[PDB]
Amino acid sequence: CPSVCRCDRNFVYCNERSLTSVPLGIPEGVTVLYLHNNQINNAGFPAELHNVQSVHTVYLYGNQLDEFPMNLPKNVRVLHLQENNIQTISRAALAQLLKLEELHLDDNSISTVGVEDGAFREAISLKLLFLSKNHLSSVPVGLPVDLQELRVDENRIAVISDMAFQNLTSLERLIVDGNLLTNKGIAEGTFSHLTKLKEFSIVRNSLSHPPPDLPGTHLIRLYLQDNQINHIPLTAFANLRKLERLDISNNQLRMLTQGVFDHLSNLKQLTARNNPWFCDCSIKWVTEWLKYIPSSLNVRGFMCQGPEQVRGMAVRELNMSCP
Amino acid sequence: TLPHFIEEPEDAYIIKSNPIALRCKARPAMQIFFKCNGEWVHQNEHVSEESLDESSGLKVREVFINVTRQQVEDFHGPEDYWCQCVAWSHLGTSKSRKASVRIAYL
Repeated sequence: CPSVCRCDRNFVYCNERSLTSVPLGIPEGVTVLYLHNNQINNAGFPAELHNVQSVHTVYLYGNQLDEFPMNLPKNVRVLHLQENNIQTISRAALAQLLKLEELHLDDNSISTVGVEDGAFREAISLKLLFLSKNHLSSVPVGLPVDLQELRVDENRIAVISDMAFQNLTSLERLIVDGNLLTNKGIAEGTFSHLTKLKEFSIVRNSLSHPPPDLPGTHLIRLYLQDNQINHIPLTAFANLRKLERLDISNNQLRMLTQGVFDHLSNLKQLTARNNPWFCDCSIKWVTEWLKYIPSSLNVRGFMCQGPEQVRGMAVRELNMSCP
Repeated sequence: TLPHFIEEPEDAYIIKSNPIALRCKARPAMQIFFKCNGEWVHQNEHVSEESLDESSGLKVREVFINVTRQQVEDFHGPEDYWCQCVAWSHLGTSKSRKASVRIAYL
């Protein structure tokens, strides 16, 4: 055990000690390693730290790191690297942590150029990757096959390549919300091969319509909130039969095309709040759909914003003005 | 090379409700975005200026964002309302200082 750093019940507590580098005196049989809330630099990692095989959980949040740390313990499953100033992600550093299952790179200055081509792909055991609040311009191409959750929210992402989600059949959750993403930015059939995907979130983005060619093999939740969606195509919600929760709130939708929720048989909840719904003969089907829909479906937000004669009233409570 | 800031956002005070503006200028820069309270500001809220430097063939980018009295009083965080400017170059990124925005009564 180190001189300044304390250890209790096979847990190393180096946290809140203002350490410039990771200490040398790390015992052979330690469970969890705490090195958070310090001033540890990128060149403060000894080669002997990688030799320790007993450690599976390492905390390194709120440090002075600039790159992804090297010589980290070989058999680490969960790794926390949030609240620091990481900019560069190296292919060699992630090749060391072969048993890495969970990774947190939140609140950092990570960019597309900083991430080396196929750096994350090296981490073969990677199931959970949290790239929240970074300066990333696009989704990296070299991603792990065994990935189950990709949270790349609150970034500067505008484009998504067709090769970015290559071989990722095991991915269940994809959170790409709070980005500069557009429908032209996303490649044709980029999400199509995500068979095991259960949840999809793209809130606070600039999409003119929902992403085309989405798989409904295991998709349950679809979030299209706070977007610039003006229209929804007839084939968009089609082939998504297993969907339960849907959200189209806070968009620029004027009306909905007849037979859009026709294929959604397992639907349970729908939200369309804060949308400029123009109540005319275009929403006649919406009124009839809401009248015959079972109580199992929770539909909210269908209110008239125009014209003034219909304004304020709910679409479900309407009667028509036209044939 | 990485972007260097010519102008970093300054600490601003909202007096008599007039909405303040935060200024940011970096060279070389292809893209500049503001991040307020750990969240990226929408592109529509940014007023950008792209000019070719009279000195070198490098592109200079200047961006402004408006912060209202309502945005500050609606934000309920442990620390004061802050905005950071992030610049993008052909090879990397650079983050400016965190500029604080507080309401002040006369």
